[PDB]
Amino acid sequence: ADTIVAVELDTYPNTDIGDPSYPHIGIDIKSVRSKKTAKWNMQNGKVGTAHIIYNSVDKRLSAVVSYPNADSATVSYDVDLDNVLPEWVRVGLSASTGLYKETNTILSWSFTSKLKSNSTHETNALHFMFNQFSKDQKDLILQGDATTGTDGNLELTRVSSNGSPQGSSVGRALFYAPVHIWESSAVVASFEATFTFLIKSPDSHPADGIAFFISNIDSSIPSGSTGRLLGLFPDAN
Amino acid sequence: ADTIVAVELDTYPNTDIGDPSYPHIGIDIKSVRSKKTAKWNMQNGKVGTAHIIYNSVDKRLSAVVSYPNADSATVSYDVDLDNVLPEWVRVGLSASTGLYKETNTILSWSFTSKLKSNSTHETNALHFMFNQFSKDQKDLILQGDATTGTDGNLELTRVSSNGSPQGSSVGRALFYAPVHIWESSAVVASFEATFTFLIKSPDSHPADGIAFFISNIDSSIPSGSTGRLLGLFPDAN
Amino acid sequence: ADTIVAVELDTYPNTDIGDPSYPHIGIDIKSVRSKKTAKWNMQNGKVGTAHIIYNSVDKRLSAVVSYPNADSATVSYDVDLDNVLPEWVRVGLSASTGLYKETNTILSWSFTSKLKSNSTHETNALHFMFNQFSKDQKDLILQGDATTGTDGNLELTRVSSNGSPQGSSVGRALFYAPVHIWESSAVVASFEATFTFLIKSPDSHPADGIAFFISNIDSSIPSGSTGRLLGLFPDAN
Amino acid sequence: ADTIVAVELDTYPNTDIGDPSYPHIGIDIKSVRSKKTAKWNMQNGKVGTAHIIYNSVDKRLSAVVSYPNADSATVSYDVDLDNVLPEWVRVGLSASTGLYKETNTILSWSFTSKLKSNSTHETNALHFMFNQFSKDQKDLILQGDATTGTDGNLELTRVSSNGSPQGSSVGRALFYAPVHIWESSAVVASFEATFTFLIKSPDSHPADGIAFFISNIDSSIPSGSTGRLLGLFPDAN
Amino acid sequence: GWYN
Amino acid sequence: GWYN
Amino acid sequence: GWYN
Amino acid sequence: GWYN
Ligand SMILES: *OCCO[C@H]1O[C@H](CO)[C@@H](O)[C@H](O)[C@@H]1O
Ligand SMILES: *OCCO[C@H]1O[C@H](CO)[C@@H](O)[C@H](O)[C@@H]1O
Ligand SMILES: *OCCO[C@H]1O[C@H](CO)[C@@H](O)[C@H](O)[C@@H]1O
Ligand SMILES: *OCCO[C@H]1O[C@H](CO)[C@@H](O)[C@H](O)[C@@H]1O
Ligand SMILES: [Ca+2]
Ligand SMILES: [Ca+2]
Ligand SMILES: [Ca+2]
Ligand SMILES: [Ca+2]
Ligand SMILES: [Mn+2]
Ligand SMILES: [Mn+2]
Ligand SMILES: [Mn+2]
Ligand SMILES: [Mn+2]
Repeated sequence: ADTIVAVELDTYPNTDIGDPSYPHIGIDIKSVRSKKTAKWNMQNGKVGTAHIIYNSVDKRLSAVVSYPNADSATVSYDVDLDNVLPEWVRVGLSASTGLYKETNTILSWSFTSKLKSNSTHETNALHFMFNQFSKDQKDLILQGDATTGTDGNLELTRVSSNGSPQGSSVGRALFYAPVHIWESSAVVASFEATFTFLIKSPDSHPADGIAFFISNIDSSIPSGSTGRLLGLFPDAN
Repeated sequence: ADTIVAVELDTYPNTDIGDPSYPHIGIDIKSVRSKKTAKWNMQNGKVGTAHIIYNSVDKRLSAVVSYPNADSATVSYDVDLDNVLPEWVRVGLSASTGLYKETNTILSWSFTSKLKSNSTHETNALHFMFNQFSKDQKDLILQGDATTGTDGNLELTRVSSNGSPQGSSVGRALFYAPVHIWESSAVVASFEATFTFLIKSPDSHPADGIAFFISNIDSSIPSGSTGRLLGLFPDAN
Repeated sequence: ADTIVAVELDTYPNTDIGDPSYPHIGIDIKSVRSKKTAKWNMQNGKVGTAHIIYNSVDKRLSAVVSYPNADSATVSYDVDLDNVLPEWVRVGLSASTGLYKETNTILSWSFTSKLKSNSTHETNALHFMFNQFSKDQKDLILQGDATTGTDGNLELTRVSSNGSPQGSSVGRALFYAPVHIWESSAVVASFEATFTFLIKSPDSHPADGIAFFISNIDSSIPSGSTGRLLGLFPDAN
Repeated sequence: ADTIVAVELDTYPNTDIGDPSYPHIGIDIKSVRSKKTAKWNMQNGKVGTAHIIYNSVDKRLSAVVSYPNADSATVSYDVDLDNVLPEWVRVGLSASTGLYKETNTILSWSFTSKLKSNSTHETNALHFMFNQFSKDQKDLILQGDATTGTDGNLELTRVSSNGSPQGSSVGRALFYAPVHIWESSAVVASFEATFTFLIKSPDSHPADGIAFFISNIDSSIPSGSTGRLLGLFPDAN
Repeated sequence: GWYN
Repeated sequence: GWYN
Repeated sequence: GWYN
Repeated sequence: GWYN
């Protein structure tokens, strides 16, 4: 199976698999059952921002999800990615709906990763920023129901002609270039990701969430990973 | 054929196809016959730096090649890249040897492209920096004889186990992600590239050169393009 | 006198001192009488963007001023800043009003300069980015009427409590740190500035304009330089 | 008195003020008596690198100091800089010598700070990079014995004509622009600083060390702060 | 069926 | 007095 | 050819 | 006088 590390913005409480009884953010290490969560006061129809950071000094994955003029939700988990992920990975956003649904619109996405060698103390770096998404955006690998074009946005899951989000949808966007996320010969390794998102549910019954994830390079949507599986995991283990 | 825009550091005068009779830097638009050249006092065995810049305001492609504490060589050509390249491209380094040879060693290479849209004024950006290359650099597409990892360098053409350059070699390294190099709906588009190189010919008869190039995303080394064609062109037209 | 290089967004035609008979953008080299101008279709009450670029390869100062979904205005002038400016400068934004007035509101301002040694091929860099301004923005030198903090914006010239612009005003904001704008020992020197601005004149009678400027470090608003002199020059020579 | 947060590369064991009995790195929060230290294997006369990071999510100040091909020393401390530093600060490097001495040469220094507002979710940023230092470098505030301009380096403490470090020297270099290091209404704030240094003690008796520090904007060297006080503290409290 |  |  |  |  794929190897997945993710920060989930989980809008739908799946209590039978360990979600708390509220929308939450979580750190997922190789399981949809988050190693750490924090309550998140999701605001239907409002643009939010998620920021994810990790560095190899502290080896601590943290995320903050906020809306303008509201208290943020923050979650952090100590994890040595050297021991979890392969050296080379792809990074992406994923989202899903199930019986219930929501738009999973990404308005912008930025990422920076840096690796400083122990041998030379010089740094390799990758940065991309998308503040608009184009039709046929060739530096993104779109998977499942993900599309770009409309409003200059990235719609991770399916939205109908009238703007209604559809259920049982899953889709992901991965940056095209593999990222050298860790290396033993590195003094400091670090990455940050930021994306802005618009989650909208008419019936005020949102599901299932958005995730930033890091994966093996050839990662694909696990078959059937709609709903609570967030397009990330083949099961709920 | 492929569409090539390139800055060549041409160490070998092929006068029968338009080269001036000295090592030179050149701006190549869709032909190995440079639209513009400047004399280049290449220093065998010394690490040099090439800086290439372009922006859609001036629409001037310029390059400066220099060695520490020496006069630089500079070449510029007014060209509207909107009218030459596809919207989406790959960027890369290429080099070749022929009857005569030289190391085409790249020690570092960075690139930044930025595209700020006319309808939104927000920016898309791509930046990468390699100050070291690893034996399996997954964010590089290596073509032909290009290899990475030896001393942390990118060798564009064949070298022996002790660094002896080989004739009849051609190799390219392309950054893995496509680059959105222009968009009609952009206020300003710009890019810059820098690389450092070590061209050594113990023979003191160097050929053929190194180029930074921008190409259709699916660009490959054209058949037979060793020697004077620099791994960029199908013929000498 | 101070030494000023500026890009002016001139909203008010002072035809007796060389202005064209329409709002225009211009490149000012040590004189308010622009060395080059371009027609600028200013949009009262709309947020616009200015991009200014220069590099020592082409030695061309260019600027683009635009509003979303409108054609941009562009102006370029070849100038060797090595021969005009001191090696160390401050950069800033200036604006003025006279008999007629307009808000000279800056909503964001970013700047990057880079200087690359020829003896070392190593780069020095300065970058700052303001996407909001606080009431006590200590990395700005505010001169004259400039204030920060209302709506998180920088108001270069005086406005009332409701945003009504006042005549006879002049104000500047300089970034606190001097910038090493050129060095003979540098292979390539370059800078870029972007700012977004809101010029509003309730009576549709706007004056006088906004300038991005580069000056001797100790530059101050010249005595009397309201109105057509844009806070930049002591006279109209 | 000044308010100081610092990362010290302390080459001299002052066991009476809590130094371990060996060179060490330390996190200093308003006191020369580090809140946290780590053994540091200082290599006399070799170029080292220090990297300092903090972000307001984790609120963890961490530092790593290393030499090429050697194991790094790392030190970390949880601290809420909102509750220690003023919102606006200056950042600098400081060094001292005492009865024993060493060169305290800085070869490069970079710093980046970012501050994202809770109201707007937009970011302000400052970045500077010196890969060489010039004579009369106008964007540094030099204090005490600190000088620039020989070999393109920053000598924090006195070095005589013959290259011999002098005792009882103290000097600092502050970046000219104040830095907005924290703000209550920021979503996430972060900084990082990197510098490379060359500490040489020809008699293998080095003192006293180099610190990266963050201070009140008007901070000056405390009188008498040579030796173990590192140019940072007025006493050893 | 959490909404249900 | 451009707009007079 | 060149060198020659 | 650590080193003496
Ligand atoms: O009422 C049972 C809901 O389960 C389905 O719908 C939710 C919400 O979309 C989803 O999490 C779950 O996996 C099932 O698809
Ligand atoms: O009718 C002449 C008005 O001139 C004053 O106002 C203009 C516009 O503000 C200004 O350019 C000029 O300098 C004088 O202040
Ligand atoms: O006598 C000229 C030889 O031409 C070959 O070698 C040169 C230099 O390597 C090369 O440019 C050319 O394409 C041929 O390979
Ligand atoms: O033998 C005690 C010396 O103390 C002086 O020198 C040391 C080392 O330089 C220094 O730490 C101390 O503060 C005094 O200056
Ligand atoms: Ca869930
Ligand atoms: Ca040739
Ligand atoms: Ca005017
Ligand atoms: Ca000590
Ligand atoms: Mn969950
Ligand atoms: Mn040629
Ligand atoms: Mn004018
Ligand atoms: Mn100590």
